[PDB]
Amino acid sequence: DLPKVAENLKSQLEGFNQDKLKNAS
Amino acid sequence: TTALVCDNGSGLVKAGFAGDDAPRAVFPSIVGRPRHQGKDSYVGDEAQSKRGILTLKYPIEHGIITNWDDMEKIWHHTFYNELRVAPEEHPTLLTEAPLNPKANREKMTQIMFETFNVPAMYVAIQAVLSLYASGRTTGIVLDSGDGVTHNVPIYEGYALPHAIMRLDLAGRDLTDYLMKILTERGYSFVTTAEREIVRDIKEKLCYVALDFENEMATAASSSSLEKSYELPDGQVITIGNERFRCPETLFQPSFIGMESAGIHETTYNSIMKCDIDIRKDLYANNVMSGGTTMYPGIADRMQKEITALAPSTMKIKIIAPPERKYSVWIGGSILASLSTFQQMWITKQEYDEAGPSIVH
Ligand SMILES: C/C1=C/C(=O)O[C@@H]2C[C@@H](CC[C@H](C)/C=C\C=C\CC1)O[C@@](O)([C@@H]1CSC(=O)N1)C2
Ligand SMILES: Nc1ncnc2c1ncn2[C@@H]1O[C@H](COP(=O)(O)OP(=O)(O)O)[C@@H](O)[C@H]1O
Ligand SMILES: [Mg+2]
Repeated sequence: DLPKVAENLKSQLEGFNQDKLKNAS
Repeated sequence: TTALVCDNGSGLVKAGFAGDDAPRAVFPSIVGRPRHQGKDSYVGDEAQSKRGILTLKYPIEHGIITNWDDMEKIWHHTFYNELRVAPEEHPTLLTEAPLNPKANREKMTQIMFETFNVPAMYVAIQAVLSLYASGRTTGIVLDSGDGVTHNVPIYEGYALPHAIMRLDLAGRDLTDYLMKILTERGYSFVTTAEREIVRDIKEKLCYVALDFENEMATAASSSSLEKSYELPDGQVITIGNERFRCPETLFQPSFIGMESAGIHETTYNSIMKCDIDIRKDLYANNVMSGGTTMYPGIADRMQKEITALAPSTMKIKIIAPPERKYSVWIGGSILASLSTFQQMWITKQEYDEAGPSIVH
């Protein structure tokens, strides 16, 4: 039931564009 | 609201909010307490400034939290002083060292919920967050920090504990080593205060040699490898082979009197300890992380040592991102910022219902 969550999470990590991340400082 | 991410380093705590490209605060993982007349606590730089009237401690000496009263001080400082927020308002993502005992993970959870009353919380393995930071879920990480260094093979997002390798040798030991040879050459580096001078020398002048022997000979027949550093007392110490001899320890622990395998061997062993059907993936995705992996030439040297150990067919690729010093934190930042991750936050409602073992 929760493997689909993990599964989708793994997808979100592999396609994550590291920018779109607020510039700290 | 926004999630918090706290990388509890053995040497430095990296803290910030999920969604940021870097940790808002990075401070010394130290806690100082009044030494005499038996406030009454100081964390980070402050603890250091006032060392003269405090007794310092290292709650996470080698990556594992060994003192909970002290650790409560770090987290308190992180929250209220560094980040300036009420922990009860933000879910907190905490990182932990590879091979952290269950009881330890449970006490961390107990503290966050009972002591800091956070609404939700999560504990992830540092090495894994680093791999995530590089855009991978499978790979083998080499995390070398201040108090400890680990080899962590990961497949489809899950670390493989049975294949994890640990080396009780990292940046701190590299500094102690350089400090030793320097004191022998006549320059006095003893106090912890003074040690900070050497550490800085380390980070700015040390590098890893592609071939220790070739480099060693060049240093002996030329002066082209010599660099100079001005001490705070005005003296101008210059160094040559100690520039690469210091880091060489990571590949040859015997320089420090340890018979343990070097980092290139521990990486190979960790691979060989894994399912033979995923060794190509590991070999192709050796990601480096940690401040002690910042040495110039360390990637090239690893590529050489590993190709020499692995089979000639095998494709060996070493990944060393520029943000290496903060990969872990950035891993958590990315993770705790995902949408699909929200169903992962162990909540207080869950904790109040099942207990600390809910974390595993
Ligand atoms: C810029 C910086 C980075 C760092 O990595 O700090 C960590 C934390 C530091 C705490 C102890 C000292 C006295 C107090 C304050 C230091 C502040 C900033 C130092 O002890 C290390 O220096 C040790 C000692 S020798 C080494 O290799 N690690 C690593
Ligand atoms: N440019 C650099 N070159 C070599 N070592 C560095 C550099 N920057 C930081 N370090 C070292 O990395 C170590 C701790 O790194 P880190 O991974 O951040 O800590 P944790 O191990 O996470 O506290 C220290 O020993 C520090 O001196
Ligand atoms: Mg670390």
